[PDB]
Amino acid sequence: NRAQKLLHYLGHVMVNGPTTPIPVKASPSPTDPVVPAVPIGPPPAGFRDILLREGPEGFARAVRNHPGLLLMDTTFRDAHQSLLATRVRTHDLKKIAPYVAHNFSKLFSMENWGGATFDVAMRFLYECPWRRLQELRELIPNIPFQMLLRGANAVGYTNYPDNVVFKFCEVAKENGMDVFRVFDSLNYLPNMLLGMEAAGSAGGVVEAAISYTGDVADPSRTKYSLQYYMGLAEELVRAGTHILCIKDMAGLLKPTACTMLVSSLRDRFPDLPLHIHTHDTSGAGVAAMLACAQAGADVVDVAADSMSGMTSQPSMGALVACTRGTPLDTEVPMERVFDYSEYWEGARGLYAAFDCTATMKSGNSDVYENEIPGGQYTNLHFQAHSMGLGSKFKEVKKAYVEANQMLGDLIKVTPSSKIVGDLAQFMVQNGLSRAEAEAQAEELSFPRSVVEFLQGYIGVPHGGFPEPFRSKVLKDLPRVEGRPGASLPPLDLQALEKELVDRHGEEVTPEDVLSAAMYPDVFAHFKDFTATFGPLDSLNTRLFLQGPKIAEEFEVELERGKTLHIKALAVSDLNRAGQRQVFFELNGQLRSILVKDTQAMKEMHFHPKALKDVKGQIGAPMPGKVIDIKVVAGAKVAKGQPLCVLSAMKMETVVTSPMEGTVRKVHVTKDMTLEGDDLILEI
Amino acid sequence: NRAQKLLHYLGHVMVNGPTTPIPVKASPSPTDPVVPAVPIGPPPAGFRDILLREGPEGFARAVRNHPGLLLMDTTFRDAHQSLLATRVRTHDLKKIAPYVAHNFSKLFSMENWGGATFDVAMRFLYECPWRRLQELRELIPNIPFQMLLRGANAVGYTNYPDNVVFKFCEVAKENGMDVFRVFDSLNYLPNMLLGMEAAGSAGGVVEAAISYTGDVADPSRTKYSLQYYMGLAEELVRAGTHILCIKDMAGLLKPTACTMLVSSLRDRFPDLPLHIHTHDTSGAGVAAMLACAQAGADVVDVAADSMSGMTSQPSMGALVACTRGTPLDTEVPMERVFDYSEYWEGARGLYAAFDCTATMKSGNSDVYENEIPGGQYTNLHFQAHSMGLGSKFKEVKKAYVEANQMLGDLIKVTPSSKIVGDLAQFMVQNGLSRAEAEAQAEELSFPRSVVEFLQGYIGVPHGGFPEPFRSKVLKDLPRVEGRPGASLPPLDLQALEKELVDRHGEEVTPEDVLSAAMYPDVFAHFKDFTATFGPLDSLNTRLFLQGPKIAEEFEVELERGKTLHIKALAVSDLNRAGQRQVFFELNGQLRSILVKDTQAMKEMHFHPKALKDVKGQIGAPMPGKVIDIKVVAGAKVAKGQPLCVLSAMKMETVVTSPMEGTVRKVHVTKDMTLEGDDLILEI
Amino acid sequence: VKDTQAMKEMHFHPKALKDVKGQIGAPMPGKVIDIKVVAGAKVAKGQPLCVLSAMKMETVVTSPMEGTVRKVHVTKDMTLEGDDLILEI
Ligand SMILES: *C(=O)CCCC[C@@H]1SC[C@@H]2NC(=O)N[C@@H]21
Ligand SMILES: *C(=O)CCCC[C@@H]1SC[C@@H]2NC(=O)N[C@@H]21
Repeated sequence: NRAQKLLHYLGHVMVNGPTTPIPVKASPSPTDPVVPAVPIGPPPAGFRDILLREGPEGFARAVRNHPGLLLMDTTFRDAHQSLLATRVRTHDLKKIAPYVAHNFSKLFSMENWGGATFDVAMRFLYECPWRRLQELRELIPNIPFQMLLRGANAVGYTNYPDNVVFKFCEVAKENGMDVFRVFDSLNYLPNMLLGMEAAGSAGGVVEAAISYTGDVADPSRTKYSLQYYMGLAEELVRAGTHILCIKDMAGLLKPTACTMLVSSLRDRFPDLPLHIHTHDTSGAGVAAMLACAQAGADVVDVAADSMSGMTSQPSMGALVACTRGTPLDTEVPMERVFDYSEYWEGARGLYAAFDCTATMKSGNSDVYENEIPGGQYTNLHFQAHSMGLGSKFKEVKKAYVEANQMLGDLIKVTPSSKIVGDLAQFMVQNGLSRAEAEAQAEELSFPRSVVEFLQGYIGVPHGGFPEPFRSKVLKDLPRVEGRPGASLPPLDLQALEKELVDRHGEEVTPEDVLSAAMYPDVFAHFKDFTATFGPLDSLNTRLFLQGPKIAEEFEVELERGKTLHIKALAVSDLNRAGQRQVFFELNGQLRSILVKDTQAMKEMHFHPKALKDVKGQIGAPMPGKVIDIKVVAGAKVAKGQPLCVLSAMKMETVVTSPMEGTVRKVHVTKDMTLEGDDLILEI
Repeated sequence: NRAQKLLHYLGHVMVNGPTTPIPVKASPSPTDPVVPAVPIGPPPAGFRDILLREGPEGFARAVRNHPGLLLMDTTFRDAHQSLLATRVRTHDLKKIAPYVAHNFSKLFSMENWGGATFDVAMRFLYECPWRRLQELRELIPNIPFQMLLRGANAVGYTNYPDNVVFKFCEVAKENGMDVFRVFDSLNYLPNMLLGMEAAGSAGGVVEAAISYTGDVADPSRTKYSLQYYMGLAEELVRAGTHILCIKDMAGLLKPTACTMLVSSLRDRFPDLPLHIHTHDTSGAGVAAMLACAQAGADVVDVAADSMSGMTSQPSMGALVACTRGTPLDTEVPMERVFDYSEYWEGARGLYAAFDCTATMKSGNSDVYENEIPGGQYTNLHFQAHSMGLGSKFKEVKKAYVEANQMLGDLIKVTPSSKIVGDLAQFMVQNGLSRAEAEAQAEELSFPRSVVEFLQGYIGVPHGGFPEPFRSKVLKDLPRVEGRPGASLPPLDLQALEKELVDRHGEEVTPEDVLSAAMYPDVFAHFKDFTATFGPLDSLNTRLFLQGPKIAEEFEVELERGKTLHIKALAVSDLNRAGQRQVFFELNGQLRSILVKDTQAMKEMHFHPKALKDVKGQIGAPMPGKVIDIKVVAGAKVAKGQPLCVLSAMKMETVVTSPMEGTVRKVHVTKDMTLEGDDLILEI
Repeated sequence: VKDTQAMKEMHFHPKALKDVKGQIGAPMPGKVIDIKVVAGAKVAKGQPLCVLSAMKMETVVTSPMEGTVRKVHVTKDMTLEGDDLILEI
């Protein structure tokens, strides 16, 4: 009963379309991604060998004592979150993972988990994220792995109790995660210290990421000054971080600001490794990374050349070529870069339904005025499409700016940007301005994320909440102040394990109860879907998003040894219950799949009958047209008296009543062409 | 008889499709480009005022004594040649020209003519290029104009005699061109001096552009060394150039090479303005331009942010933002940049049939190994599509590299890149390798551009031709050595004016005879097309490329005052001659257009008859099937003897001959189901 | 079950077979614009025979060796493909 669920999925996708929401109506390309040649044998030695040999402090001293620029690949997580709405599957990553393991041994790390990959992998792709992590950990053994962990937000959207995040880092380090980049939205310091403690006690390398916004080189803006970042970095180094990081999530770091900030961090902490992360939204990413690498940055984040650009990271080939021959040489050969970007061009062609290039064709300097991050940009375009706002995204960006100013000049990264984007979609859908919605603040019903933020369930912003808005929206809802994670009670995780073993099965693991603690309803619907259709992980992307075509024999190997040569021969028409039939040739023998179509129902309405059991139910003895009614609705009549007269083709009849009674209502109007045995009078 | 030609064009585009070749099957977007608000009144003062007030040497001293970086916009010429196969029309440029005139007064110049715009404007767009030049010269009066002129190649593909290029620069300066950027493909010095003399004697500013290739920072490559560029620049300054320029047409300038070359040119010539032109193909354009502006470059080339990126120039917003607050401040406000790029995003949506983003979604570092320029990239993809090679463009790029090495390491820019691309398409279409085609060099038939190059009709490459290849391909064809333009006789231009006035009309101007000297057959076919369908310049792009839709009233104003409200009501089916009929509502009254469909013909073939006038033409008296022939082809028979027997539905007949004669041939085979009165025997 | 109508629809120009050097075919598609040979005489190698034009490209056909021109297989302005025969020789 394994190929039957797969054929049910394939027929359901053929007849009804894909169960994924599709924002751009397009098909996957017929061209396959070209995987290059990989030398057979064990891969080279990398930085994970020195990590497992001498710990995180020796890893930090090795990355600090490396002559030249080090790179981190973000193609597996942040490139397709910025460009393809986080929709790239584990199949296309596993096809290129041995090439990366053989040829990119000199990388610092590789971000391939965390962010929005958790929620999208369970929600839209029907995959387990721990399964992707384990598969790529077997495939790439020589390069350290890196995950993007929020403060007390783990991989969710709100603050969690401490035991859940500690257990989350414990199990993620158990599965294979090496480097943990911990950041917070509002730069709220105890949430950062909590996330750093949870990441450090699990045994992993800690990368304390400071969220950057504004401009430190512009003295006109004084809220997030250079001294603010210097004090934040001083306290984060005082908590025992191993690598400091600057997360510029919108792409706002300019070369002068880069030189100023990295030189301040280098002459304040002379032996601490600096990592810079930026997006190339404004079009100045490679220039900013060259400014950082000359100012004293150690690791910078890149992506493959076909998977970089618009809202993504800077390009790997441009960073390799722009440092060739310099003292900052990365000594990576450019031909391996060419083959890797060749693969990702072929693989990006498969995801044309979620692609950024259907709307945005080049960069945009207006990110200097709306400050939207890139992953949020593509996921926000999808979310605005799925709520009817799919043709008003410029107004969503304008209300984005308005909602940033209205909520008190927040630092927008994931959670806070999700709050500002929810408020922007609310202000677009209800036509409200800034002052127009602050005047009606005590009347309107803001969404759960905005009201939950104004309560303070994610933390406290810099300079405090907007207190007139917080007084007008929150009437008497509880304002839990201080730290949200030090107030909420710990979830009994063995109770949740006991709650989940009696619903799905007995292969429920701690990874599953962490998936259900982070997302209860998404894990429930994911488990129901994978009960119905089974492991759709090992399908290719054209098969997953499009199904097969007629008379084209395709090969599916679900598990080890179990191979299936499947043809799709015909699709019938609809049955009595609105169901179609699909005909397959599975392993050479004919099989049949019955799938419910989803559009051919809910089309019926007509006039009711005249029920014969009651003599006071006067109906039409013959069809035609009501030409005159002789009764007043409310009086009573005798039997034999005329009530209504009807006419048909050369025929006219007068309706008589069979007995007495009070005329309740005249059910028929004037000149209503009714059928036979249809009710004209209730009596 | 003016609206009738327009309606004939609109019906021809509706029924038959557009007469333009369409490489990507897609439609223009229903969204219109959003033109911003323009303040009413005269535009500000720019650099053309100081140009017209004190000449080119005062203009050169004003651009040399400007504190800060100056920008040149390339959105009108080089952006859409790099990205949209030079297909942007004058309508979409005229819609934004007053905004540029009001808001971008501090520009150096604006490249809006030359390059591939001449050939494409006559050939695929049915426009006069002088008409575009005159329209934009009325619309933008405050900014100097810039054109890209080849050496002795004017705006063509081969060397021309001196009088034609001198007359070309004379008439272009007469029409409104201010700055002339003169470059040569092989860096052949007398062609450069000829083009500089023709541009300088007309009265315009001379920008001597050195074509860059390779890497001056890499000492392993020694052919185009730094001293080679220094000697070339020394001789070009010795000929009296006003502004020097570095044309990096493939995007190969790195920041270290930029700093080295611009600092060498600045400490060799301390008062000469330097202009740098680059493409952003590798992804390091903004970094290279910041390196040039800090090294001492005066003007750099940018484009609008939605019209920059992949094979185009660096982005205007990134250059404005990355120099904000520095001593290199451009003092351009970013909001005007946002509105300009907003317009060009809306306008780029209209050209989806020619867009780069259908195949290439991001940059490419492989330009470091194939060295293809960007305008050539998009036009070469179109040319490979129109010769059946549309699905083998990676092989075209591989043979590009092979043909570069095979022809002796050329500098690839326009003419030479057209030669290398023609050779690459030839080697792809005939399966040849490099040594495999050099072994068969004396056998094969190379195209006219390759053989014409090996003769030396464009000039002499650096280090000489490949002499085994030049000996094997050229058997005894004339090798005109020295300068090609000092050998060819001058064209009698009054004779060509007399040749063209007796064919089209009496509104033939010197601009038209220069168009016919540069392109005879393209101007002839263009004049026939504009005789048939008239001035299609004032149509919008959706109307030009797609036609109208049914029951959607569209407004066309061809000329001053003459306005037309046109509806399209119906299209009939085909007539006897294969023609359809289109029904329009022109100005409120019903009109009819008869257009020839182009596919519903050339479908007929069957067996010939048996002609009755000759008694020796024995045919079938009734249909059926030949079941047996009783004659030997070659002998003669008597009348009454059986020849063939035929059978039909319950009927069988024996064929007798009417008279004697020699059986020439048995025209029917065995069991051929033939009709009645169809020939069975010639006799 | 065999359908009975969806067959007997194919015809086009024949190829130029590569095994014989006297089988001169089109190295690139386009349009025959001029033929420089008389059908019946013989030519030397390197002499022009036919000229063809495509999208911004024009090529002159040369013969690889000698031999008698049997027949000019292509007519005037016949838009033919690549590797399609123009001369039997
Ligand atoms: C669900 O659609 C996955 C994406 C949800 C929003 C994601 S979470 C990370 C990015 N930041 C943000 O505010 N939105 C993006
Ligand atoms: C015709 O299709 C116009 C484009 C023809 C080739 C053009 S000319 C300028 C560019 N350089 C080059 O070699 N090809 C492009």
